[PDB]
Amino acid sequence: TLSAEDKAAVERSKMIDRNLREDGEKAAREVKLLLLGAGESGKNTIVKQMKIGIVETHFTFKDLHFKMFDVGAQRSERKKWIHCFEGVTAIIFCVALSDYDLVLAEDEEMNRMHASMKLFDSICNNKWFTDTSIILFLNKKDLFEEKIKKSPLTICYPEYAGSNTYEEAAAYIQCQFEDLNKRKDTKEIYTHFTCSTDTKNVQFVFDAVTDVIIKNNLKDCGLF
Amino acid sequence: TLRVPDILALVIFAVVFLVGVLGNALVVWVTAFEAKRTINAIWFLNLAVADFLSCLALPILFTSIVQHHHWPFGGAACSILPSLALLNMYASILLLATISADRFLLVFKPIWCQNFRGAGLAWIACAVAWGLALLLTIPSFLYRVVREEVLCGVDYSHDKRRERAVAIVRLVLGFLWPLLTLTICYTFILLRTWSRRATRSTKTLKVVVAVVASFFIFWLPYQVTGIMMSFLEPSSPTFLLLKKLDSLCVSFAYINCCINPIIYVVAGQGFQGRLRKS
Amino acid sequence: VQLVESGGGLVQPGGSRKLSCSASGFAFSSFGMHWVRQAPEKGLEWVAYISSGSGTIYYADTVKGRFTISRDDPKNTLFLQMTSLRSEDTAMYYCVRSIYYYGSSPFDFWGQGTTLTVSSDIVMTQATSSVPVTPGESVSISCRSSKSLLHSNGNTYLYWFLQRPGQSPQLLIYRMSNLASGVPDRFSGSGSGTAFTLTISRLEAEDVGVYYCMQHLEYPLTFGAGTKLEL
Amino acid sequence: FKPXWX
Amino acid sequence: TASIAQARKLVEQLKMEANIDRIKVSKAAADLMAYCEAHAKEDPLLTPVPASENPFR
Amino acid sequence: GSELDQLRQEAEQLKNQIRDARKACADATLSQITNNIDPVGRIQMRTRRTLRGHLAKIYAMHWGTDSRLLVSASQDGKLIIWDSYTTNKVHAIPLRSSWVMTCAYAPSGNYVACGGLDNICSIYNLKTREGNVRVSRELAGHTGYLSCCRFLDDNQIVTSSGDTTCALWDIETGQQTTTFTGHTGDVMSLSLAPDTRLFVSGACDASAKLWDVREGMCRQTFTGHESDINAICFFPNGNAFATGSDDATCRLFDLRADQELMTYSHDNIICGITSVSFSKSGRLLLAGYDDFNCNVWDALKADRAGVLAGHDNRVSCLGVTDDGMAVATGSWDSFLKIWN
Repeated sequence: TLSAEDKAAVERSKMIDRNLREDGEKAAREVKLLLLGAGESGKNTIVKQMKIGIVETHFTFKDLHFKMFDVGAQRSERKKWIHCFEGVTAIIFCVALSDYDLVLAEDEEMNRMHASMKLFDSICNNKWFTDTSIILFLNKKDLFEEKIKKSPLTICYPEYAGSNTYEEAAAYIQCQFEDLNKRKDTKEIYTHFTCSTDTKNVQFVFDAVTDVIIKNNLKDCGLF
Repeated sequence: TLRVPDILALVIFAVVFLVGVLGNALVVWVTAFEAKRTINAIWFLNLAVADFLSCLALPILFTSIVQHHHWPFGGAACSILPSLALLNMYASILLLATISADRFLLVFKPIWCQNFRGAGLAWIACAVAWGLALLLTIPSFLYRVVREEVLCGVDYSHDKRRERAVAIVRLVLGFLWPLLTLTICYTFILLRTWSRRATRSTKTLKVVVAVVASFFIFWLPYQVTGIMMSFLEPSSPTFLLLKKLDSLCVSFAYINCCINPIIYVVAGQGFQGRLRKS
Repeated sequence: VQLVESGGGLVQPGGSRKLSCSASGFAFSSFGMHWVRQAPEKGLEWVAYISSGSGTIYYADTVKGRFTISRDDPKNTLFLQMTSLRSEDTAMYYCVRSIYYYGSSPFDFWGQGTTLTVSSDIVMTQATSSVPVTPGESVSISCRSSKSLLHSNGNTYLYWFLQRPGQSPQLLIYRMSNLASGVPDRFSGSGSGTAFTLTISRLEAEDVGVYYCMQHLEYPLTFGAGTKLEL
Repeated sequence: FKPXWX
Repeated sequence: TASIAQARKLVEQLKMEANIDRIKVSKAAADLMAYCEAHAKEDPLLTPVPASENPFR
Repeated sequence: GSELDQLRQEAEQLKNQIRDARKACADATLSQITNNIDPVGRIQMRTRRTLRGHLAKIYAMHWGTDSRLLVSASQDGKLIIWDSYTTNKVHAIPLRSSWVMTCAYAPSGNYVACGGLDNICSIYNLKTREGNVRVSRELAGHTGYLSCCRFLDDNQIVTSSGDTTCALWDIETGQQTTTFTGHTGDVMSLSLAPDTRLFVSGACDASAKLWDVREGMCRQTFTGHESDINAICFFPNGNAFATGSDDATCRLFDLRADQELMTYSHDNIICGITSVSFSKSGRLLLAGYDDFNCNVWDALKADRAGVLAGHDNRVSCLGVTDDGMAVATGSWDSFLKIWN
């Protein structure tokens, strides 16, 4: 029925379909991570530690290929473009715990710690991230331990009664971050403490990603 | 006149025939709809096809049973058709074993499964599983005759060693190997799944226990009766009792064929949505 | 964009030889290739066609079983192998590009030619063989066939092109209504059913040559006897 | 000879 | 002088926006009705075309 | 200061004067005038063709001039040109950035424009002597994600981005020639008038603004919505336009009189609107919600007259051919459907 110049078009369409499928098979071998924060939290330091409009980063660790997205420079309305990151494997959230004393430039009354907690609450309880894993990095702890002796922690939290040491303060901050979750069943939060000099953040990320991959594989087969 | 086991076996084949035909048709349609983009689907597709082909030949055996062991079909038919429903059970058994191995290899070593997994490997594994049943089926093809007294069956005239060897190999492989693989893989998968707080769940235990228990209970009588029938001389009253119970013993195996798609229908995510999609 | 052909020499009445052509300046892997043979002081006829992806290969009846085509996309080279040669296989061979999708213009580039010397089907008829002309007057050329070229989809598969003296053919009109790229608007084409006309309004010194019409309903592609214009 | 399966 | 400049820009915009003519809504409704009635004949979706002239059959 | 307060008071009293002048000219509603026109019967549409090949989320599509070809953009980093009548693929263009949110097809069928979430608008040339598809120009200069782009002519383009500004470019030079400002929130969509002289745009501050290409400065502003505006489209006549918002309501405006003509909403729908399109005769209006189906209205009486419920996810893009022969719908399930 078809003429001589339609069979060639059909063959061209078939070749296009084959190449498109072959190229799309390769995009499922990538582990996608979304990096967020509060501006001065220390994104750049963590990025240069784990590495040998929108910013994209590649790296590899033990035969695993990572795809890191940084969107800190958007400065736009987040609810209008946050739905593009639906199938992200994990979220990486960086916080500088040495900024409890300081306050934001925009408002002297509002401190950076409360802003970070509010943004964490907004991201965690979104309708698009019901079953998305969150990794929480707390960076620059050496300045925090050097500054905790001069100034008390009661400025940020007036309802705190502790020995004002490093361990208790770190545990209290960790618990305060962990308590904002509202699912506790299908969502998991991983917390870690780090300074400028370290070599074990990539291992933490690798373990969390391995757990997420195992959960996804179990859920796909129906055994979960 | 008829006997007690025959009526129960007949009723079971009727119920299993209807339920299996319906379920297998629905499952094969649903899984063939989405067999191009999902790697998991093409595992169960072959199993559903094999199960449907096994259940489709039941009514002919039904009418060969109701007529008091009468065979109004012909010598050619008995040399193929009865031996065509034997491959479609070993194929299902080997497919279950392969699926268990695949799940174990997904849970352990997941980085290798993220990089070097494709649909081609699954198709090759399915083809190997299908082909391995032909080797077991060939001795059924090669040693079946028809007697006009009309009966038709296996006749190992002057042949004893080959019968013993084929029975032993059939039993040991087709029962011990998949059962051991199932048990070991599922025990290890449960231990590693419950070893971390992130991946723990209660559905895995239920599914694993259901599958293993159904397989074991529904396949033990067939093998235990068949091996004794193969070993024991026909001139013995115990052989007569085994022949009396043979219809019911065969009747207790197809219930596994009935059960197999029910688990996928019930323990699957959004089965109704997938049905409405197609 | 350029196509260079080589491998053509003098052969005995019985023997074998291979011709090669190399591309430079375009995506070779996405273009189908045609081989065209022109006899000395005669017309030109189709030989073979190879498609993108090496899926479809078509030969002519007169060369079936003796000619082989091959393609190398890594190196961008087309080969043609001749295992048995008669005395009638003395001609000049050209290589033609082709692309096929909605809105495409196949038979756009012809490249150069290589000389080789040896020591049902739709009939395309052009009654006119020579026409004298003085610059500044219109000229009409007619082409007719044996079967209607109109298809159920609404397209008519007729092609008009030109050959200058001592030069390679160049496409003029494709699908009997569309003007090609790089050609002046003086040329026009029309027709219906079996009859087709090509009209030139104003003639210059570069319009002298031989004109050919071709059909593309089905394989093999059949060519018409050329229509010469003399000053 | 064994009537039926086996 | 940025704040007063922005205020001047806004008040100039309000000067412009308050210097336009207006017509009755009935006239616009009648114009829309007239266009719809005039061009309702050549709408394949409004009046289904026969399968002979439908390219998507 | 005192000057700021007096200028704010002046602005308030100009706003009051504008409101009074607008209310002065309101005499009748469209429903009363169109209360005698016979109603169109139940419209039945069937999925004639289904286009497949995308393996990710589809975000935008645009029809051609000959009503045969269309272009679609997906998050898999691909831009695909189709053939509606034969269901074939003509061109598949890879993208350097996979975060696409819009696409545009040139009226002459020579170039295709694409951009989003990267502050860059890329122009791709379709008719190339080399035989492939190559990028011709990368327009940069925006400080936010690009929301919409439309070809003004074969050499001019109009872009709307997330930095509350609109721009008119010049492809051969690569520099902006006119910038439109005045929006407080991000700008989501724009539509071009049929005479290629004016265009309207909608912002997240629940407002729409009319702009003139030549002068390059605003003329009129329309308000009335209660949430973000997601889609906008002109009437075929050019004297009206329809707006869709996230508060489950569509509105139809007028140019000569800056008023609300008719509103389209129902009690059973509490979901937003993503795309809005018109018909060739202007009698028929189509809107695609995110409740997994589209909806159809009579533009003169505000009554539903058919449901194109055939999708399994949110409808994002909807288009109508120039000759009005068929409509096309895309969604988040990586499927395009043609209805006739």
